Amino acid sequence: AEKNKIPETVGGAAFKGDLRGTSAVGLGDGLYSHTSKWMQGNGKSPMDYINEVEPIKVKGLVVASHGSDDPALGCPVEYISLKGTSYENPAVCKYTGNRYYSDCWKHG
Amino acid sequence: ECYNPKGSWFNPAKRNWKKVEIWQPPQV
Amino acid sequence: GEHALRRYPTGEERCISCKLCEAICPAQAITIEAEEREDGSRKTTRYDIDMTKCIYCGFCQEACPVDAIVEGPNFEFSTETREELLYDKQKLLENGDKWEQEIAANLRTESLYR
Amino acid sequence: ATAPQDFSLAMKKADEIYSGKTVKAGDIGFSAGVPLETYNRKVRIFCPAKAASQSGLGRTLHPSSKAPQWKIVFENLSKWENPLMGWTSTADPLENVGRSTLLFYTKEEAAAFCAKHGWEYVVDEPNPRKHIRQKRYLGYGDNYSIKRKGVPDLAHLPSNRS
Amino acid sequence: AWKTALTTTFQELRITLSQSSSSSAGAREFVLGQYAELKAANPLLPILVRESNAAQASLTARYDFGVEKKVSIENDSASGILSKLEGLVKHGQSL
Amino acid sequence: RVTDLLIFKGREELETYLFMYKQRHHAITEYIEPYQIKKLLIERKSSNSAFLDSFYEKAYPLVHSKYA
Amino acid sequence: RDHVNLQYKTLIDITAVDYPERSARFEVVYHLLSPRLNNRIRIKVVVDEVTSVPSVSRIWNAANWFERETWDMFGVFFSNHPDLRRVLTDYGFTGHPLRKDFPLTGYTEVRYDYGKKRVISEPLELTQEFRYFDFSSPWDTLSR
Amino acid sequence: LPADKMEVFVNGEAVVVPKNFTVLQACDAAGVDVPRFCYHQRLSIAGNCRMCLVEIEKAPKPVASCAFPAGPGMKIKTDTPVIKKAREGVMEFLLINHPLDCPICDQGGECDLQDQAMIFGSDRSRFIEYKRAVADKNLGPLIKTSMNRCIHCTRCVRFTHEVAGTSELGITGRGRDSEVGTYIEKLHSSELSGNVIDLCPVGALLSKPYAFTARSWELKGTETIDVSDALGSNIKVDCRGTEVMRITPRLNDAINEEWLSDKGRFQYDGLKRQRLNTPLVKGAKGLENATWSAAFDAIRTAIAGAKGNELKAIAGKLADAESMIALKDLFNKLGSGNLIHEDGSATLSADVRSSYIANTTIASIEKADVILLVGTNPRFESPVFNARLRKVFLDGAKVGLVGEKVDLTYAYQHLGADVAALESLASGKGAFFEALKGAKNPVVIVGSSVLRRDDREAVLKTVNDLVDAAGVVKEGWNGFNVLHDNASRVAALDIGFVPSASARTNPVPAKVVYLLGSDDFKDEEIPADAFVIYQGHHGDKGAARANVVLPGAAYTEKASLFANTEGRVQTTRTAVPVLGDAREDWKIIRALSEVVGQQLPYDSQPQVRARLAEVAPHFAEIGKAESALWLNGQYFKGVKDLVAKAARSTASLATNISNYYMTDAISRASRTMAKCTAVRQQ
Amino acid sequence: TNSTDVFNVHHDTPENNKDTKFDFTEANYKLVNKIMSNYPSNYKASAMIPLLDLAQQQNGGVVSLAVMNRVAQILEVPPIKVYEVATFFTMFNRSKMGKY
Ligand code: SF4
Ligand code: SF4
Ligand code: SF4
Ligand code: SF4
Ligand code: FES
Ligand SMILES: [Zn+2]
Repeated sequence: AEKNKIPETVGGAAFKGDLRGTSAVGLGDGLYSHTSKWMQGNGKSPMDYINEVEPIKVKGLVVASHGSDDPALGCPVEYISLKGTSYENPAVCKYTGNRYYSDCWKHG
Repeated sequence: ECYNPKGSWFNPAKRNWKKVEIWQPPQV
Repeated sequence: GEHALRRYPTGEERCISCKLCEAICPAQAITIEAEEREDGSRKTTRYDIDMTKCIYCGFCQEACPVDAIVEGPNFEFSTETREELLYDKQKLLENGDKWEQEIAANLRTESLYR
Repeated sequence: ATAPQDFSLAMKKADEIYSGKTVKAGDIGFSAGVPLETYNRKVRIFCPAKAASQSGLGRTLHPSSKAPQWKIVFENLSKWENPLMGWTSTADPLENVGRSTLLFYTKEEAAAFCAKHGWEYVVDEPNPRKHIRQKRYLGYGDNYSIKRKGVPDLAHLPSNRS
Repeated sequence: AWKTALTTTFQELRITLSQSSSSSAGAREFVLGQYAELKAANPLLPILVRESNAAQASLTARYDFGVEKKVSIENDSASGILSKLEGLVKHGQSL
Repeated sequence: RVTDLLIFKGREELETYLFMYKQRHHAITEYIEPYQIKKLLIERKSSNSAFLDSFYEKAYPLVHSKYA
Repeated sequence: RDHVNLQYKTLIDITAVDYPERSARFEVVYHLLSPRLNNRIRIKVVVDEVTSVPSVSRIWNAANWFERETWDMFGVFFSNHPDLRRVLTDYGFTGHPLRKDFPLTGYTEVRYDYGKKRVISEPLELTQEFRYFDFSSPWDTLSR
Repeated sequence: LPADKMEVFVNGEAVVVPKNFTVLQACDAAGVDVPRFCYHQRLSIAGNCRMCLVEIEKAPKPVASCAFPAGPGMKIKTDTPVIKKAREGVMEFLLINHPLDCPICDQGGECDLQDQAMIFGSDRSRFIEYKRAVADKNLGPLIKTSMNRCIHCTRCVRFTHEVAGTSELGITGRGRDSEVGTYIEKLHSSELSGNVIDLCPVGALLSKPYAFTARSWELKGTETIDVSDALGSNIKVDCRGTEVMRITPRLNDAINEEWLSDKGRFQYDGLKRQRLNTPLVKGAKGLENATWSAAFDAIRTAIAGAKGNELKAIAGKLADAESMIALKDLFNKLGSGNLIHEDGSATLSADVRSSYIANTTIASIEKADVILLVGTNPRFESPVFNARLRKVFLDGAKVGLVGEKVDLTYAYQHLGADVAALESLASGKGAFFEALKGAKNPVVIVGSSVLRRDDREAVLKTVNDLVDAAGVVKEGWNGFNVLHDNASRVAALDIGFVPSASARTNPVPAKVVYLLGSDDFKDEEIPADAFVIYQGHHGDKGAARANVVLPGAAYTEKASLFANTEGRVQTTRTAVPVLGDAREDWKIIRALSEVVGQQLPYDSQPQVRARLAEVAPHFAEIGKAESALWLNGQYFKGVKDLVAKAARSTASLATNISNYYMTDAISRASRTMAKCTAVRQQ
Repeated sequence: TNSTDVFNVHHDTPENNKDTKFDFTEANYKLVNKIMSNYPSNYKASAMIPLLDLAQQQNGGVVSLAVMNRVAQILEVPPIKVYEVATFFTMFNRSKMGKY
């Protein structure tokens, strides 16, 4: 099945039905998942870690994301739009993978 | 004898790092 | 000392596949290839370092913008075969997990200077 | 196009003062001492075209550019993957020398170098680049010209209507 | 007469000529005057007229089994072209 | 002039052996062994032309072959 | 060396630079010191592959090895040199490595063979090829 | 200063330029390079970024070079300190709200913004406030959006309006919170959609298939041509190791200005899938691995049985000139003239070059006054050609279509939908006929559909009648054009890869069929008891029906010759090495010729090129289009009886391209094209 | 303290979405014709703002997606132009509006 499926993105930091940018690594071996290509075990993947973390509520229409708590010990400062975000469909920090959502746009 | 590359003979699922999928002929 | 890929406290790898560390490597010891992950993140499908070609300059630790790659404090990593000295993403991540607290303390001390 | 007016001045002046003695084609290749099978390889003398991502004209043959832009490149040969680590393996000694270091100001210079060493070469001229805007949008004024929909019809005027 | 027999004889006929040249003037006259009649006599025969600025005028006939005979047609009048084509047909008969 | 350079380089090659810069194994490896191998070589006269043999061997003829 | 006002008693080094774009490819560079003048001077002789440069060993004894190295690396012949021999490269090396047309990795490789109990030279094979990263910008202006 | 030329002073140096240039054009002519972000040669002038500011002695304040007309005696200063300070200030304003996304941006090594920041900007910032934030929206399967990185140039909007003509993108908003994109959730529908990615300077629009896979410095670029269609678009294939990573266009004003169609841009994905690597010989267990010698032995045993016209060759869309001349020589030596092209226009005459090529060059169509399109949908057949037809429509050319109603980007007059309408138009009863006659530069474009019609002879005779009546072919202007949908068709016609007189006169059931990359053959072409040899690089319908499969290189892996619809001969380069036990196709055919006992004279690629030059002299002139003598009338006088023999069919002039994204084996293998097709079909 | 419209992109809502149908009433259509008469026939897009104001007044104060699509169809222009103009100006309200 996976041999003839179109590579797709789940949509956490992307959209539900988009193409996934893919290189040809693992195509001969027969591996078609991102984590399978570099991890050969059966342990929990870092993607499994990041999904387990829950979205965090913030006030405002923009949140400053430094990745870590200290600005100089993490990702570059990033400003994420909170417009059109809810718990089910949160905004994502591209560097860290943290998820955010706000109710301010609904005048709350 | 714990860590070896994924292309090693010891590796359970040995990897030939081919970047092209090859056509499989139809049966019979 | 010995190289180690690092993870965020959540368990997500810090690497974002900018590939600057591979461009700055004087010895060409780093080979990186990446992809879009299913969630949508920019993550590496391959990150291998040749420790028989590394010169331990630390330029890769200087170039990384997210502190993903660090040279850990371990100098007892001799091996009996050369194949074990060709590290890969899983091995580097395991080394980062093993030495996480010491590396974090060293980075907290070093942040003051730079 | 005017002049660099820097070290390149003395570079060009050293070029024009001095000259090289003529030798028969291919004789220098024997003096080089490299394997003679190197000269069996074929040569392409070309100038890279502009990358579509960027709009800078430095890499192109433009009066702005003052750097050597004509490369000698050899044909691509077999490449495979390392069975252990999937690295790209090669047996071509001349893989990157031509792209990296063989840069020439003029096509005749590269042709002379190839004929001096005995390499057979094919020169490819770049597709000419002419910075000519089309007649529809020749200038900023043409954006708001009557060409868009014609001269305004005045049959809607109340005097013409009545 | 002999114009009917090109199909039986030739598998293909090639007319190479220069687009604008003094040497190929006769070939151009030949192609713009007799090509229609030769095609009318031999409908299914491929008569290929191929031209380039630096091209050298020639008349090539391919016989069965890939045997090709090339005849130079440079600086020859249109009538001479026809005679040379007749000689090509006779040579094909000889095979 | 190129002839002069070639002669000077050949004189250098001779002087290396004469002055013991190169060793016995160098002389064995680079001159004597290939000549003896060539004498001891038995080959079947290939009915295939030169093109066919290289076509069967490899896609790019310019790449060398080892241990032929 | 011997002019009263200009006393360049020292030859710092002798060097060549390969310019393949030029007909006269090689520029042999001489670096001198005057202790009296506390000054440095640079002398350049532009030649090609076939022409030779007279040796200056009689003026400065230090030149001998520098000219031998220039002959080894670039292939510039020095006339009337007492004994012009290669210095740096391996015995039997015929190519001149610092020429811009010489491959960075070379043409041959060295390995020990078990069958023939000798260390032997073979044509080059690379497990991982040298990766040239083209960093040039179109917008740069300093490149001449 | 002859007439139109004027004189301008740039930095105190005299430059002679035409009067219609602007300040930026003269600065480029002077060798000075001005920083630009929104100005594009082939797009409407905008003037919004304000990075091109120079100094004119007459003007008090700096002016935008891109939109300022140059004047006689104007002095232009591009290095005054005020201009340097203005450049630095504009650069600061561009960077204050830009996201710090350089490591995660796929424009990292190829960004205009970074390079001009380094060259024409300060090394430090004074901004401490909150930056602007935008929410990205889907524009389709091929375009990824990071609108936060968007500097508000209007290149994407100007392209979508003037060139693409779908008019989907606009600047919605006012002030700093102004945003670019479709206001509704819409997906970019043009087949020229990929070009906005290249047009975007700051990576806000990026290629979704080529996402996070490589950096610019890692890639080796080889300049080759695109075989996706018969335009022969000039492209640059970027490769890392043995993998093609991305394909981007090159500048060639003759053919593709700088635009590439989406199919050509994103079909490299199908070069990694369903590939043939080894020779396969059929057995009771099916197609199985075999060596080159064993496959050649099987082909020899098969050919021994067949004789004469029982040997049949079908060439594919992607076959090159050298392989086709090789196969032609081999089969003529064996004694066969049954050489056909898969399209279905097998019997099209190759006699006169003017009959099957675009006699008006692609560049010269710019000067057309009236254009007639017969039975062609130029959008699907060649999107870049449709872009040029849009450009000429913008100038004011009047366009008429004699085929089915299709959604061409521009507006056109629908003359008719069936052959009878073209017959009436040729006879002279039409207002559009009086427009074609009146026009000084009339162009008639006939599509490949007319070539693939069972009644092609009389339709072509009617088209020639229209040519003669309206005088589209005259001295100094030949207005007859035929647009082709396949790369190998013009080359096959040029070399003479046409059925012989015997093959057409007496059809013979083929006993051995040779497929030269033909995966689109009609099923009746192979008698279903024939011995099929498939030579190609993907496994498809052709390979499935093969007793012997011979692996061959692709257009990215071989140095091969292709002829355009205009007949311009262009050549490919070997971007990546051949895969597995595959070989160059002409070498395969020559080796097979030696095996079967009919050895071919040539033994090297230059000898093959010399053979092509002998068969057709223009093949020696690589890169140059050769004019065709107008011999079309004499041909139709020759085929008088045949055109009368041709009957009438109950078919209407329409394109044969059902789906644009999949038309060849490479596209069918491509996953990206499949996603595009699924998006369109929902 | 943001105003009525916080979005510069279309926010799907049960009231405002693609299926919603808007058309001018016959008297409003006569007003449309009178509005258009003021501008030349070939340059018909000049009436975009008066028509959008008229549709806003008819539709109770909200410029919906159906309103924009209807105006674009009547003016024979790509809808993106009407989207841009409806988004640029302040008086155009693209969210539900009260009585006052
Ligand atoms: S320490 Fe230096 S040599 Fe080693 S991997 Fe890092 S950059 Fe490369
Ligand atoms: S380790 Fe750091 S520098 Fe290297 S690719 Fe990952 S993020 Fe970039
Ligand atoms: S567009 Fe350029 S400057 Fe902006 S984030 Fe991307 S690479 Fe960096
Ligand atoms: S997306 Fe790119 S091309 Fe379009 S306006 Fe933004 S920066 Fe310009
Ligand atoms: S390039 Fe002229 S203002 Fe942008
Ligand atoms: Zn963050």
